[PDB]
Amino acid sequence: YRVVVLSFELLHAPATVCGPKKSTNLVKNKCVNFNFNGLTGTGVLTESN
Amino acid sequence: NCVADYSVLYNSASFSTFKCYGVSPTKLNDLCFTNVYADSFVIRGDEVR
Amino acid sequence: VNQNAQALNTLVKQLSSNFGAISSVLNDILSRLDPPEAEVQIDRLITGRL
Repeated sequence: YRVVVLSFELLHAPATVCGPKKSTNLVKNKCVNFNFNGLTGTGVLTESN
Repeated sequence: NCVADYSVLYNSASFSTFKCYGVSPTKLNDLCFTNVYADSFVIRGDEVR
Repeated sequence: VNQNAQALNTLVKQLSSNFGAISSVLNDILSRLDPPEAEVQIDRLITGRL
């Protein structure tokens, strides 16, 4: 029997390997539910300092 | 540094055992990882347990 | 004043503990697993927080 093991490690650094998912455009100043490289959340985005 | 599509791995019947332990395979198409390790070998069937 | 503040402080801190689950953030558990085990983990989390 041929055996292969995949042992990815997940979400602690700049991610590199993922996603047949198309990125949409960026909006601002609205309560929106967002996703950044698997970091999922909800809130309003703003320009930072 | 690539774009992996795990669905084709799931949607093929060639594999007798396809078992994940910290994720659900239906979700693997929406996550981002740092890097992955593929460990390959061949053994006797009675030991896969 | 001191005492009150201090107490409140630690409350917030207890939001960053595992209590035995895989992660301390509900969003990861929900977006990573399927429900029949997400239940088993969310159970531990809510027990600790209560």
